Amino acid sequence: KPEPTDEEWELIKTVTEAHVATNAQGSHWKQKRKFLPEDIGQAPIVNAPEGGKVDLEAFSHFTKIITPAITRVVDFAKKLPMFCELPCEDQIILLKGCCMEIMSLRAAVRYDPESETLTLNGEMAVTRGQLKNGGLGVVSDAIFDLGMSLSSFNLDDTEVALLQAVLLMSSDRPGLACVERIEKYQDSFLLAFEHYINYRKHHVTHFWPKLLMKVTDLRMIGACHASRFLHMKVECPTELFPPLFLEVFE
Ligand SMILES: CC(C)c1cc(Oc2c(Cl)cc(CC(=O)O)cc2Cl)ccc1O
Repeated sequence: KPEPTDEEWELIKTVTEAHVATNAQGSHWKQKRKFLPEDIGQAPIVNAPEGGKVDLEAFSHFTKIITPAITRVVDFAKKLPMFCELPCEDQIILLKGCCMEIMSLRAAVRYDPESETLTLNGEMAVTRGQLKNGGLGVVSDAIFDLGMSLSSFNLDDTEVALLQAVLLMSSDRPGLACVERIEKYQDSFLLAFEHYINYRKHHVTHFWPKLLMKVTDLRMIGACHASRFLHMKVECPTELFPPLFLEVFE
């Protein structure tokens, strides 16, 4: 099992630092996180159909921190030379495509089995029901389920950073111009990722193949979020949507 080459180690240092610099982790999250009051997201009438409705109050707090979350995803990408040398038209398509896949991953790795909450933007700990009622619906469940199964993977800033790069460099997005050049960058990351996996020597058989399944989960989530955004537009007032939010998922 080949370990990373010299060139791969340099790339690895590039993504890892890119991720860390944009992951709102100056201080460990488990300490800076404030819990969103239990009241928020709580349904007063228990027997009233939930359907696909949205808690406006909860939705309100979420949109207030979604913009800085979206920006860090942009800043992360803009720290990778491979990405910056892609046409601006491709940079847009790629960002609108992986934004939620990377954000969901970033939330999932910050899952706390104790309180059973996800820490968003590195400071807001929410429960499954809060994020579910607040707008995401089933997508909330998808992310929590992912966070539950990621705990044993013990992913470091590098493994998480490489996962983001793989998600970012997806050439299957519609309208992309440099499909080949993007697919190549993705191969370069996948390769460095696997080699780094051999270097880490995790005590779990078929760790790489199990990791790739998680990558498929995030792509399913990001796509499900797309259809979910449309619904939010119907259930929630247009004034509550930040211009950055609209731009990335419109
Ligand atoms: C309810 C709606 C506004 C909404 C919330 C939402 O929750 C999140 C937020 Cl704010 C931030 C992150 C990433 C991070 O922790 O940096 C990750 C996640 Cl999952 C994602 C998409 C959405 O459309």
